[PDB]
Order: sequence, then structure tokens, then C-alpha cells
Amino acid sequence: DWVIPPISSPENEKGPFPKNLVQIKSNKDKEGKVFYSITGQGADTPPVGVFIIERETGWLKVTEPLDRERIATYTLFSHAVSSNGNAVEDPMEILITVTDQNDNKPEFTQEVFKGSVMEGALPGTSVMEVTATDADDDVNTYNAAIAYTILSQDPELPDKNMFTINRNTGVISVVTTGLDRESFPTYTLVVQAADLQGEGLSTTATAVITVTD
Amino acid sequence: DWVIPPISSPENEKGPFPKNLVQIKSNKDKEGKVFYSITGQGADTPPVGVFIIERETGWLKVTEPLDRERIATYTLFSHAVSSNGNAVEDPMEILITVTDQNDNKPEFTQEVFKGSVMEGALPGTSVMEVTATDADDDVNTYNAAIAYTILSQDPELPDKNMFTINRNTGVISVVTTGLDRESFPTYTLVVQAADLQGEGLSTTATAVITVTD
Ligand SMILES: [Ca+2]
Ligand SMILES: [Ca+2]
Ligand SMILES: [Ca+2]
Ligand SMILES: [Ca+2]
Ligand SMILES: [Ca+2]
Ligand SMILES: [Ca+2]
Ligand SMILES: [Ca+2]
Ligand SMILES: [Ca+2]
Ligand SMILES: [Ca+2]
Ligand SMILES: [Ca+2]
Repeated sequence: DWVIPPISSPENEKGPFPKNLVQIKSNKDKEGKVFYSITGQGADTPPVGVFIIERETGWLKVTEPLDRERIATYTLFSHAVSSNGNAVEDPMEILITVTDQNDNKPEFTQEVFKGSVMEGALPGTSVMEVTATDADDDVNTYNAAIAYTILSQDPELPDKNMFTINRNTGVISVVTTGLDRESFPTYTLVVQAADLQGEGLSTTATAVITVTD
Repeated sequence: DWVIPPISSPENEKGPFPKNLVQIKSNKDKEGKVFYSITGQGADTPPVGVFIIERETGWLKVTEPLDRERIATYTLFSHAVSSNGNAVEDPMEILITVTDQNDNKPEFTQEVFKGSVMEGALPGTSVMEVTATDADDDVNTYNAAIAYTILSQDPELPDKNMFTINRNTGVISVVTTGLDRESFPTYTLVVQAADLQGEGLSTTATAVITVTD
């Protein structure tokens, strides 16, 4: 049967609402009046009324902002009923895809990560790993594409930058010499995860590194 | 059957071309590849190729500017053929309505209208009528709504404005006294017709009035 292509609608649209999505029609409307209705999640089942249809014109409308991270896709069915009460079409499946906006900051899997490193560790030695996730669309956008950086180190001794981080993997490695358990046994790093390949929304967490013998 | 509402497209659209009108789909495309085609005047019969369809996506497109005054409406039919060669849908009728722009000046039915009036005619006496037409859309717009005015009178004696015109009907009447065949036997009026209720595109013609005894 001839049907409508999937409709795309972005999340977080600003008003006014409602907004038109598509106008549908039954050509049985040349035989008399036809009334249009829609069913399905987002229509007549929870969340009810997010989408509505104009009963005489066939204009399908969205009534409020969408959220791809709550519902990314809707399946509705349109119905066409004669003024005399009989269904004049088999219901038509209508697909609505919510497209992404960058509206979730990355979030570290926990607030504090801990690690240890031996004081004689060669420069280049992997120490620990920090990890963040991003609830945005990683298939179609860079809105969930996380880069990792170090914002600070405490103490800043013997050097300000004892460590470096892999911007893609969140692996923290020793980058210089002079670790000394008997002097500075613990380093606290503030680390950042930022989406859009480092350029977007961001969050921070802490990496606490113990220097061992 | 579920079908597409009539599509509106304005005449005289600027490019680039082609431009999308509607995307169609057969849900038989879940059984295998479906190829889309369109027939009808403006598609595969004269004027050929004004509308085209993308064979795999189903995007129906217009390829050049339209002219409501040459063709105001098109009836096309879409077809859906399997990759194996069989028609998988009954063809669907698609209606395209060209909407108007004000792109025709009014035109007087002839360049010179003639008339006569008796020298003793009472002020208010109807003399003659001038008529213009406008090829634009008089049903849906003011693009064919003509107002008539007088631009000049020769001679300007005994008064500059011996006559007036009815702005809606183009009827010219005597508005003052002093007509005199033995002095000024002939008046030449330049008259104007302008659409958008007098405010739009315009043309002129001449009304030549003979004063009789
Ligand atoms: Ca969201
Ligand atoms: Ca999002
Ligand atoms: Ca994000
Ligand atoms: Ca030591
Ligand atoms: Ca030691
Ligand atoms: Ca035209
Ligand atoms: Ca026109
Ligand atoms: Ca006009
Ligand atoms: Ca006289
Ligand atoms: Ca006389």
C-alpha cells in the first residue's frame, strides 16, 4: 500500500504548539465525509496526546516538545471513519523519529577513581583509567563523542604535570620522572569529559593516585 | 485508499532546481527493492519532465518554474515496480495546484475607446465605458482586481476635469458644465487600469469623446 515515509522531528522544539507534521487523506472522502483519528503510544496511550490529528483536515500535529532520550521513536496508526460510522480504510502505520540535540553532558561512571603507580615507573607507564558516558546520539552525531583532559594536579610537585591522559580512552599514564612515595605519596587529579570531541558540554571527576614502592 | 493531499506550489519560483514536493512510499518495500516512477502531463507527456521522481527514495520534484496562467493544475500518477519487474501498487493519483503571483498587468480590451456626449448633458451623465481584463487569479487574490482612473485630458478646457470615471466599472461620466461642440468638439482621455485594487501593475488606453449638439 502507499504509505507515508518516516517523519523526523527534533527533540526540544520551541513553540508555539501545536505544529503540523503531515496531512493525511483517504480518497474515500469523495463518497462523503471522512473523520480521521490516531492511536498508539503518544496518541491515545501513554504518553497521551503528544500527537493529535485534525479530524476533518487530516493534519497530524505534535503538541509539546519531545525528548529523544525518553522516547526516540513513535508508532502511530491513523484511522478513517465515514460520517455514517464505518471504517473506510485499514489503519495506516505512521513512524515518527525524534532526532537528537546535544542536551546531555557526559557523566563519569563514578565521582572518584583510584589508582596506584610504583615510584620507579618508566615514563609511559599506564596507571589507571577514568570513564564517562553520554546519553546523546552516538550513532548519528558527535553529541556523545567524549574527549578526556586533566584540569589540575595536587600537589604540583615535583612537577605540575606528572601524568597525562589519553584523550579518547581516559587512560592516565606517567609522563615524567620523580615520583617519590616518601615525599608525595598521593596525587589528586581533576579530570574532565566533554562531548562534541572535547568542544561541547562537560563534567568533571577526581582521580586519586597512590605512589607505592 | 490512503493518498496524498493536493500539493500547492507557487508559480515563478526561483532556483536552484530541482526542488522537493513530496516523498512517496510503498510498504511493499519491506519485501524487496521498489522503484518509483511518475506519469501524466508534466511528467512523461507534454510538458515532459517538469516533475520528476527519484526512483529509489520516492522524492517527487519540480524541475523548473511553473506558470499558473499556462497550466494551473497537474494530475500525475505514481507507480511502484519491484526490482523483479512487477507492479506492486495500483498507481496513485497526485494533484499539484499552481498558486498565483501577480505577474500579469491588466490589459484594456482595445487601445482606443470612443464615445459621444451632448453639449447640454447634466452633470452626472454617463458617457461611455472602458474595460480591462487581468489574467491573474481573481478567485483567490486581488491580483486581478482592477481599479480605473483618468490620467489626463486634452484639451484641458474649459476645465481640466470635465469627466470622471467609476473606479470599479470603468464608466466615464460628465462631472461639470461647459461642454461646447463649437469650441472643443473632442476630448482625449488617457485612462489607466491597475490591479491590486488600484495599487498594483498597470496599463493605459485612450478614450476619445465627441461633443455633439
Ligand atoms: Ca533530551
Ligand atoms: Ca539528546
Ligand atoms: Ca552530550
Ligand atoms: Ca622514595
Ligand atoms: Ca622508598
Ligand atoms: Ca504566470
Ligand atoms: Ca499569475
Ligand atoms: Ca495582475
Ligand atoms: Ca455650442
Ligand atoms: Ca451649437
